[PDB]
Amino acid sequence: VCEFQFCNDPFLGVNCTFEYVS
Amino acid sequence: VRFPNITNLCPFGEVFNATRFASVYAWNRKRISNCVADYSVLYNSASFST
Ligand SMILES: *[C@@H]1O[C@H](CO)[C@@H](O)[C@H](O)[C@H]1NC(C)=O
Ligand SMILES: *[C@@H]1O[C@H](CO)[C@@H](O)[C@H](O)[C@H]1NC(C)=O
Repeated sequence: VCEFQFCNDPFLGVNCTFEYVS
Repeated sequence: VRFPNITNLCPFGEVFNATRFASVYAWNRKRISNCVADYSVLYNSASFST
């Protein structure tokens, strides 16, 4: 839940209060 | 009285029993969140001067 900077059009290729990793 | 097992405790041991400490000018600020915080060790322990 970080104050993230996102791309104009986020995609995937082939200050934080909470963090969890499975 | 029944509650879930006291696990997922916050790591006060990484703060109080740290191998290295920062200066007062620029101290280390650790965020403690999403846990069970057991303060009985810190309160009852005789290792503390105050
Ligand atoms: C984190 O939040 C504080 C308080 O709003 C702000 O001063 C600081 O610049 C922020 N840090 C980042 C990387 O955004
Ligand atoms: C630090 O480690 C010692 C090991 O003897 C332990 O007794 C003490 O309670 C620990 N301190 C904290 C804050 O856990």
